[PDB]
Amino acid sequence: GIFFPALEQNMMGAVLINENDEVMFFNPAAEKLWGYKREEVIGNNIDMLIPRDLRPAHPEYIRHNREGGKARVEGMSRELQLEKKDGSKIWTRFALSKVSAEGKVYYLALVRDASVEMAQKEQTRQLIIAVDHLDRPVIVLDPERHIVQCNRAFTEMFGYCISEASGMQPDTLLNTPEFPADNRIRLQQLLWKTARDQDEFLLLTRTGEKIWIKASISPVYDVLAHLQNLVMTFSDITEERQIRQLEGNILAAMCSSPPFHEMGEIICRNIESVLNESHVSLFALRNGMPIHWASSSHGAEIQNAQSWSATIRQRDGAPAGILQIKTSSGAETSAFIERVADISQHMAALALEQEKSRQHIEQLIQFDPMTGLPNRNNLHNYLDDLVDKAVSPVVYLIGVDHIQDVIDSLGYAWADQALLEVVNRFREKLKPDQYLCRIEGTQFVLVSLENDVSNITQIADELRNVVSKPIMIDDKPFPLTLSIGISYDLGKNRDYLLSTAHNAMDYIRKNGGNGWQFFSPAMNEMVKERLVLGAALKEAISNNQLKLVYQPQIFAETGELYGIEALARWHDPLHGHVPPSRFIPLAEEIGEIENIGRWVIAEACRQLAEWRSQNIHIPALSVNLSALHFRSNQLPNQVSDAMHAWGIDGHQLTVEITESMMMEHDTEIFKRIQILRDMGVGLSVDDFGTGFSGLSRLVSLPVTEIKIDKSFVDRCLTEKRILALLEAITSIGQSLNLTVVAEGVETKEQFEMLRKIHCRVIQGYFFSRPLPAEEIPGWMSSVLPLK
Amino acid sequence: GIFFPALEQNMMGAVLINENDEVMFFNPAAEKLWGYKREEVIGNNIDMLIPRDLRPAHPEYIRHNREGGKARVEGMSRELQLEKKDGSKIWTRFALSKVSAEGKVYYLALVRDASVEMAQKEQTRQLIIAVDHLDRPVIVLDPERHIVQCNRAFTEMFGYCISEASGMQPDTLLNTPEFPADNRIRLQQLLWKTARDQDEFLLLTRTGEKIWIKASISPVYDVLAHLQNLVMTFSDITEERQIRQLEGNILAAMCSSPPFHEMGEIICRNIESVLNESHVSLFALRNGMPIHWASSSHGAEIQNAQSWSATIRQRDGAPAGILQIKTSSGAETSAFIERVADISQHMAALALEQEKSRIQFDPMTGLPNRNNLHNYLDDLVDKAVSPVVYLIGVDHIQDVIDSLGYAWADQALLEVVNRFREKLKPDQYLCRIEGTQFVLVSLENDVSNITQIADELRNVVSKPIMIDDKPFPLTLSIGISYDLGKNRDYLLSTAHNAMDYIRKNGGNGWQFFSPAMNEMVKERLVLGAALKEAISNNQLKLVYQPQIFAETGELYGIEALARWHDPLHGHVPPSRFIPLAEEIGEIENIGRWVIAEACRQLAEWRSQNIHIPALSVNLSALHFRSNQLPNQVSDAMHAWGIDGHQLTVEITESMMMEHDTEIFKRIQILRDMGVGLSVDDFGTGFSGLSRLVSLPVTEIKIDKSFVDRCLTEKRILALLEAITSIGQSLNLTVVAEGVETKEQFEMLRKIHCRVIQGYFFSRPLPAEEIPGWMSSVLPLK
Ligand code: HEM
Ligand code: HEM
Repeated sequence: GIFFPALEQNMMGAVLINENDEVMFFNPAAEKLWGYKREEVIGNNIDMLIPRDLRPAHPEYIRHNREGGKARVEGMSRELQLEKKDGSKIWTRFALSKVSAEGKVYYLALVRDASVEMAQKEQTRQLIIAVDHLDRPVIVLDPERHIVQCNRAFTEMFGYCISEASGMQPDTLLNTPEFPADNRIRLQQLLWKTARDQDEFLLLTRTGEKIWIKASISPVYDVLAHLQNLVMTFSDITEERQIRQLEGNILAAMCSSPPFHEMGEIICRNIESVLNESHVSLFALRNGMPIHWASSSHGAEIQNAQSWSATIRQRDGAPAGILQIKTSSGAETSAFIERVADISQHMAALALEQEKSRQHIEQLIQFDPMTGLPNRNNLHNYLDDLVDKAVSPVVYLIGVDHIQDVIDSLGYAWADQALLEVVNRFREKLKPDQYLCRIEGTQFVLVSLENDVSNITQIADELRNVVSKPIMIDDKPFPLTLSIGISYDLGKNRDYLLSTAHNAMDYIRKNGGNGWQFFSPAMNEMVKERLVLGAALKEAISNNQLKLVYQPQIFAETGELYGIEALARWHDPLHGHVPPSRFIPLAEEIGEIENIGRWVIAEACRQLAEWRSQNIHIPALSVNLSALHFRSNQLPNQVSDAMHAWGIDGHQLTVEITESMMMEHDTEIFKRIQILRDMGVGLSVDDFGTGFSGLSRLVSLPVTEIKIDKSFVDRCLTEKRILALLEAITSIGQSLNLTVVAEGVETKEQFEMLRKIHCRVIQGYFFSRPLPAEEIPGWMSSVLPLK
Repeated sequence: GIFFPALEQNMMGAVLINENDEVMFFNPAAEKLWGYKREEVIGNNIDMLIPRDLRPAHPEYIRHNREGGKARVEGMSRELQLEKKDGSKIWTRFALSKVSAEGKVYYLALVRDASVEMAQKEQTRQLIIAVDHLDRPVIVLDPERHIVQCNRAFTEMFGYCISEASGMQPDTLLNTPEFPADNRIRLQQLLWKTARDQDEFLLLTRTGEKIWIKASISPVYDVLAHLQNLVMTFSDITEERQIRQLEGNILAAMCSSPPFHEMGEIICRNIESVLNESHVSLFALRNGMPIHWASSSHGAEIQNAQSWSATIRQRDGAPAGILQIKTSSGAETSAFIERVADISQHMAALALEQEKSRIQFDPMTGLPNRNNLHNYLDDLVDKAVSPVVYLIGVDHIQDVIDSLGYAWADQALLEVVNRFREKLKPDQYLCRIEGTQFVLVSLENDVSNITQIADELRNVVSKPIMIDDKPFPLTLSIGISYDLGKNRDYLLSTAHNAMDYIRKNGGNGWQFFSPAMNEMVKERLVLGAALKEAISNNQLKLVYQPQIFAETGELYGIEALARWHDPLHGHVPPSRFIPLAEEIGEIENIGRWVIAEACRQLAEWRSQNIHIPALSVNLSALHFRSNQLPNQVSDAMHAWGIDGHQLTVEITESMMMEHDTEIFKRIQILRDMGVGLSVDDFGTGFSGLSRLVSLPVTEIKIDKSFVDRCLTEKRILALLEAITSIGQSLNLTVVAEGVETKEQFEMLRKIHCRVIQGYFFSRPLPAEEIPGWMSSVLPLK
């Protein structure tokens, strides 16, 4: 038969199944398909050829095509996935037909492997999903200029599916508005133009409103240089204009640099304004976490809404935030979603970087633009550094009182003018170790490492006196007042210190101000007791209840007495004995040093006079003016008044200075001490001064004595070099005819040392502890010459 | 057999042709296809079925297949347009197979009604056509994140294509720079996002080019809601990032709110970066007419120049300025040019709006501000002070600015000010005028002090200004202005003029404005170099001054003073060139040389007359430094035959116990070597006296300042008496310098000064004739 060779040598797999669905034939094309050999399946049910997972459903097809023939249909051709003997489920073209071989109900199947063309179709699928995700809408036309094929982009842009857009004139599909009439003519011209061209038209949507499109026709020829295809493409000009203006406006608002959440708010406002029927909410990255940053007030739920993602990223690296927008389907094309998303995302990156930059700028702004004092950030840094150093500072909060009333009356033009000299006065009395800051408004924070109560009271008093002179503006007095809250405790944090200071400040201010106060006692009792001491001391000086002690000093080699040096002393009926080392600083603090000096010199004169009444007794008497902080305003009158009201021959009494008060500074005490010298008072010192100028000054008004200090004498045994220093000092003494005194001598050993070093007088316990004022006439004649 | 119905009754169109191309079989499906009858087609030429327009060549194709073999291809399949008997033409798929009967050559053609094939071929066309028409790269990724799709846009913009890129991960396919901003991780995860996402990358072409791209990935799920593919679009954001950089940077500028002109210049520079080899001009509407705002520093001629212009308008649409660009033809695309133009337009409009919208202390570092500087200079002018003004501009800041923005340009300036403060002297008024410019006002005017200050300030910034491990090297331009009687504004203007000159010339340097003193400093540097050469060729000398006891008139010792003579400059005294030595940094060498020569001449004098008692070198007047005492005394004494105990040295108390004190132990070891000392003041109280008597000084040198005026000032007469007495009390020798007259000599012999020196006995004598004087007139009793 002619059919035998044609059927045998064929490239399409042919199979036949009987009415019972059993196979009886195979060909090399079928063997290339599936993989089974002919003999493996000849005369067997089709089931094994059927896919293993499809066999359960195949009997349904068998019944449908055998009991009713699928409503009397012989067969058909379509695509099907074939499982090759290797197990691969390849795609192929199958065909079925009904055949009456042997007069029975047989079925003939044809198969052709279609893997390559299936792959081509898959490539089509990928590119079409891309075309859907292909920003600007595009459509294709045959030379007859009828839309043959389109995309999801054009479908979104003009509400026309491919089923609606197949094979018709582009305008007929896109019913254009009649006004103006030239729209149709121009679009037909561009439609049948064979060269690439672009123009502007005024199309009308499926659903309504006019739009102005920028239509673009372009050609594509073939190998034979004939029109093969055309592309008509466009996306927009109207919403593109909208978004260009949107970006302009959002840039303008962002340039206005509004706060972080307000920036989010403006972004939301504009994004809603354009893509209405949508919700917007941005997340900022803080501590690496997504925090709700902004959200539009239009949070009403909208049916059929799709979320759309975007990542706000800074100049480099990980995300800085998450942008996401939910939009109602059909509001605008997916391409326009992508477009607005890009602009919003990058604009948000700019906004967040702006926020971070302003954060850093504010952090680095730790100073003041008006006064110039370091500001609260610097103060916190400084206190934290002090705590780390483990040094306990004392924080003073100084608050101005009258400045608010000044603002209320005359205004800031006077308030700031007052604060200028307020801070100037602060800085004038500032000290090298101190640290000043301006936390806020009319409040200041002063910091010092001094922890003594006696020093704290002094610093507070200086600060309080800063306003001792009322502020003068245009000859108008302004008596401002200061409320001072101090705090100092061990182990507390800067936060506690500041809070406590502020509370103390408010308490004292509301109490009346013009004053200072410690933390709540705490040590306010330690201050009350010291105030008690001060009041008692003032009363004591007024009543003249003090005691003056006396201390002989004797020549080292003769044993004869050279003189006596006096020392102030105070015995209290209540508190008992209190030393100068404590009540002289207290005298300075309570402003009684002038008085104590007066009294000590007076009593010295009393004793000298009464003793001369008896006999020559005292050759010379010494009183330590330096140890009593004797100021410039005291010397001439305070000495001469007594020296003359009673009878003292000048050379009888002597005074002592520490050479620091002697350096010129601004007192020029030189003249006062010269007057004392003229009266005949001996001059005693402890050092020679800065250099040649110092020595020349010392010799110019020739001083009489030079007093080696106990600090040197006691450590003489420790250090031989100090012995050399003393040798030099005594040698200079002999050179200039200066009497060299030594203080704090204690034992026979130091006495022998000074003997060999030619000290020429000794004062200290080793010969007599300072004996009370009345034993002197007995001790002198009963112990001298203490040879 | 079933072989017959399998074809005869088959609904699949199949035809057979023999060696003569005669149709031997024609199925009813073939009848349905063509329109012929089986009895009419059987035994006839295949051409009858072949389309008439194609029939003539069909026999030729059959003959070629029969004769040439064509590699014995078994079969093939493709589509073609069929022509029916009635004349109607239709499109049909088909396939050919080679069959043989009776040992001859036969051909079998099978036909399919191409409906899905036709539609899908039409589509494939339309789709490739559409994508190609558009010029946006796009690719597709399988679930394994492997590219399985490309387009002409992707291949042209990336070089790669499916032929090479098929089935390979995007990161590997996409070369990237060496972690410039750690974008490797960005690419890696973006290629792993499980939802539609988008960011930006830098990728390098096959040639390698840092081009910027906007990756937007979008997932597409199958019908059953499973991730099927990931379609990604690379938008060419080279231009778009130009837009970005433009805004971002100028927005940052706007936030920093610089001067109007500075904003304009920022715009100029970055727009120029955007448009290569272009020119930019900016005008603004002032007083109702366009007046210059700014312009690009570039002003050279442009070949094939193209001019574009735009009117900057406010929100209301009214004009606000005129921007213009000149670009070289072919350098930039028109689309790019227009985009940069309009973005610049609107952004700069916002900048102008910010300008329209827009206290005696710097709120950032802590220096005064221009108002305070003006007040300070005014308060100096009213007192008639002629302040020397150093206007310091910190150059290379632009790298800091572009790297970390104005917020950190502030940090850089903070570091600059912090480094400057540590050296700022008292009586020096440092303020910050604006941005990157500081004003240091000083009172001292002597040119030597001015130059020293300038050098110190330039040096203190020697070390890089490190910020967050990014040591930006910043440089200093120091304009100097100074002129008697000139006001604050002129001083500032001229200082800025000199600063502008040195900045444009390169910076990292300092410059006077006034040319007279500008050449004066040049001559001063000439003198410095001359002395530098002179010391190196060691042409110097040392004049001596014998000094004698006041009792026997016998020689006590000889001083050694430096000297330098040049044929060009003539005599240049030490009093003048020693500070020049300080400036040039050769004081150490001068000290070395004076020491060496004193020792050598001592040895030479030993070789004939060893009687030379002692030699004294005035280190205090020579500005000796801390670390040179021990070495360059010991070296000289050992090298020469001098005994060390023969020469002494002189040092003042300030240098004795200030500027640290390791100098103290160095003088300890010097005394250990045994060199006698000679002190000036032994000041600073009892501690000073302790040092004095602990390090045997062996002599005290009363200077001319005191020796003179002795007959007049009673206070200094008393000082002299006291100090002579102190020396006599110790075992110290007292020296009186600069005695000039017989009455002064008589007074000094009264106060018992031991050794006298000065012109009253001997003007200094050169290296020779010292022996003549010493041997002729020694006992000048
Ligand atoms: C890889 C092997 C096979 C697969 C994947 C497969 C799959 C299918 C499926 C899913 C259907 C339902 C309708 C359609 O998709 O066309 C069908 C229909 C059918 N199948 Fe199969 N089948 C295979 C093998 C066969 C063979 C070789 C025959 C031989 C007769 C057969 C007999 C039938 C019949 C008679 C129908 C009725 C279809 C109609 O009348 O339109 N099956 N097949
Ligand atoms: C509408 C009907 C047909 C058309 C338009 C057509 C067209 C062509 C053309 C143009 C070629 C040249 C090779 C090529 O273009 O790839 C060709 C090849 C060939 N055709 Fe056809 N043909 C038709 C029907 C048939 C039929 C029914 C047969 C029966 C055997 C046949 C046998 C052949 C053979 C043997 C070749 C040689 C292939 C080769 O050498 O590569 N043609 N055909």
